Amino acid sequence: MKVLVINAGSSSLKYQLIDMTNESALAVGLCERIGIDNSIITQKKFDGKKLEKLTDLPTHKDALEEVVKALTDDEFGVIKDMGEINAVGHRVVHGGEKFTTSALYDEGVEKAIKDCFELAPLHNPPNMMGISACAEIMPGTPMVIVFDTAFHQTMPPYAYMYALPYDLYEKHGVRKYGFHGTSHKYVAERAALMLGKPAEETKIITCHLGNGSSITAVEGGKSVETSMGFTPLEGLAMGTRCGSIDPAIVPFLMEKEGLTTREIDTLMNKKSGVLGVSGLSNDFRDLDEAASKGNRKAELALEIFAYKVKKFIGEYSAVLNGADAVVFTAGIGENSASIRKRILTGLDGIGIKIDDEKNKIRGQEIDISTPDAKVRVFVIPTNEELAIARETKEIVET
Amino acid sequence: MKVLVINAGSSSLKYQLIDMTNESALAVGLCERIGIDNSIITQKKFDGKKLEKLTDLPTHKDALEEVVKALTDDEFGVIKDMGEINAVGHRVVHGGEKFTTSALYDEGVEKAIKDCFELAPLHNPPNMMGISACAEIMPGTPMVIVFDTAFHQTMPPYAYMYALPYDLYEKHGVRKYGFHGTSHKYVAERAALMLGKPAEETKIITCHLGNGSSITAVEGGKSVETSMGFTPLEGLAMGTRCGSIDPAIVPFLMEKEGLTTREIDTLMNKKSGVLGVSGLSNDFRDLDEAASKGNRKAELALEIFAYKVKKFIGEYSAVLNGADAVVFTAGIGENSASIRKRILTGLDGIGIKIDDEKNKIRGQEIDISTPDAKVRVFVIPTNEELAIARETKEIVETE
Ligand SMILES: Nc1ncnc2c1ncn2[C@@H]1O[C@H](COP(=O)(O)OP(=O)(O)O)[C@@H](O)[C@@H]1O
Ligand SMILES: Nc1ncnc2c1ncn2[C@@H]1O[C@H](COP(=O)(O)OP(=O)(O)O)[C@@H](O)[C@H]1O
Repeated sequence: MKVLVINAGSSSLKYQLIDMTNESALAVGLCERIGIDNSIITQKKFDGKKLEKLTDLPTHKDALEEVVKALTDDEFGVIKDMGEINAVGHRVVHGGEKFTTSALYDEGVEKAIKDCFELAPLHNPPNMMGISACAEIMPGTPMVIVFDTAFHQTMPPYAYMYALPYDLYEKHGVRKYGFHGTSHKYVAERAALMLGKPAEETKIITCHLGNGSSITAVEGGKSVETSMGFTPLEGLAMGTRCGSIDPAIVPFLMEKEGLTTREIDTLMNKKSGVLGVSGLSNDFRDLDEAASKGNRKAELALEIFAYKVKKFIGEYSAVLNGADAVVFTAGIGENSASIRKRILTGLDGIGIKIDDEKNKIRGQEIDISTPDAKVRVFVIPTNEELAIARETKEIVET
Repeated sequence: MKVLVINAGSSSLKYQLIDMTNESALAVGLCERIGIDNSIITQKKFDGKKLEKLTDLPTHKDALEEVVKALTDDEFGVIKDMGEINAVGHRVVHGGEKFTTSALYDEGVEKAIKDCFELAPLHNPPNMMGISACAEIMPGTPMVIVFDTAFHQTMPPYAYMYALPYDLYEKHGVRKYGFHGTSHKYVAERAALMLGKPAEETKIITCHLGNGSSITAVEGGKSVETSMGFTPLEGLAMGTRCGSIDPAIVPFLMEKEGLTTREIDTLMNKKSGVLGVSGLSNDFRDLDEAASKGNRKAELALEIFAYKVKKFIGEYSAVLNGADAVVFTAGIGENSASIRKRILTGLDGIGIKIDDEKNKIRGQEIDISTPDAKVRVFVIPTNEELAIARETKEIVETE
């Protein structure tokens, strides 16, 4: 099979054509300035052959037509007919809640995706401009919609429920949903491999550390617990998010600062995290340097961040009654041996130990734990497009 | 010296006259339905004598007057007159960052307590009513105040700091405070003893499960982290407290129902917890009964509670890098073998096992963990009163 993973944008359209027989990215491209002028489409064939074309792209519908022209090119393409694409994937975050499985996008899925709109204080809704374009260009083609919150639908009631009046979950659907589902599920499957055992007999703690970070407890290959909840705000302190602070602080600030419902929300999701603590930046590579340069704020901010992730490794250690391995992925988890150490140091009491040398290695699936460590600690890079591809396949297959 | 410890609530008043000389508790009482119907005071003497008086108690002032009477009863009492009460130790949950240590009562302390009301709406207000009633019945008696936040004052910056705009820390003093200190500290000392090791060489997980629940990670007899934060709402789910939910739920709920900051606050501190889930009550005993009799809401309520305390045990295990013991105390943790069984089940992976039989034992300091368990699990009754008593004596004695 061959899957085309799409990713709609404001005025762009990223794509990948993956051959699922070897999970090889045959081609990779990106459309830009869609609707705007000076439109361009850039493609890169696996065998080192980039192609650029300056054709105006009025609508993503047209842009998608060019993506096909690029794949079909015999000199810079990788497929003769458009009929070689038997599946298309699209990742969805908000509007995805309440979906236990990846839908095969039919007439009843737009509404479903259009329902979780206002529902939950979610910013940028599902950019459908790039999804509806498939129904046109290639109708007789399977289109799967991957949900970043579906992976956590296996969580038990005593976990996704809040100790709040039951009518809230019943009247507004207030429950813990979780995110980074595709990333968490991908590395999970990977970890099980490196453990040399069936995913069914493995207890893994997956750590997605990026601008928005999230931890998940993976038992027998299913999400049983996750750090985020109703919204991505719950959980670890991250780039600009506050995380799980004292709920009472929310209304407190609103009164002491004469704020609005929207002002407090912005401050927790945009003006907080390491950005608000360091007062310097939300980007970690920057905070890391500032820190080593003697910057108190930055340093403090990094201590909070690592500390919270550490606390979570422990919290999920209980939730899973013993953890076989811990996985670190995403931007921070993959390139920062610095923060990985801050996090993993001082956990030998719970079976965690890391080989400072293997830890230095960057970008590579490696087991940075010591050989005597009771718990393995893997560093697995997340391949999103490939994850969306595996999913679309699983659906189209079954 | 004989100290009188007060623990006032919105309609109750737990008192206890302790004789600091030999440190023996003379009498223990409890006033209920203060301000409501069928007000009632109860007292138990050191020899088992129980008194009960059914009289109207409109204000705490009245209740306290009746306490003096109950304490000076001819046969069921312990003192001949109010004068034998040398000092009064009062409990106060929040003192602000302006008062993080026990101190003699004066207009300054009173001001601070009155201002921290918004930081402890369920407690400070009622605690103040006690200090007040106390100033009206025994104006000539010294009063020392002990704060629930003192014990956690040793938490490191990377723990009491929230990941919010730093100026909010300097501007409104927002940081984690923690509560139930007096309790956490006591049972911690006891855990060291049961371990037969010097406090400075221990790592304990103290769990105070009661109307209000909180867990603390004590390292070397020092509070390093606690479940509650700025106010007593953060942390575990409670009788009527939601605990640490998703902050983003506050603005959402507020807009979805045009709730006001005052309202949403009331919903989080009074309508949530196991009360909100079960839709039945905040009493863990009633919930325990209802659950077993087929009540799902109550069933789920206790499930959610036991699960939350479980995770913290796991959380603070990473904080202490291997805990030496997990200590259970307070209303629930002391008496509910039931709830404890829910919490401790399925933790052998992190080295925790319990002897289901020893776990049935009532209120007694007993180690309910298997002899081979890598982690001890003591069931230690709390003694907030002797603690406050000692504090009171110290402050007053030392001028
Ligand atoms: N035998 C018991 N079984 C179950 N829960 C109990 C029991 N005894 C006490 N509790 C729990 O403790 C709560 C009150 O404890 P706490 O807050 O420490 O106050 P108090 O000073 O009255 O003990 C009760 O609402 C809840 O049921
Ligand atoms: N070498 C590094 N040192 C520190 N932080 C890094 C490093 N590499 C990546 N990061 C983190 O990853 C982020 C990358 O953002 P992005 O590519 O969108 O991925 P993510 O979703 O993981 O954040 C950077 O802002 C930084 O926070």
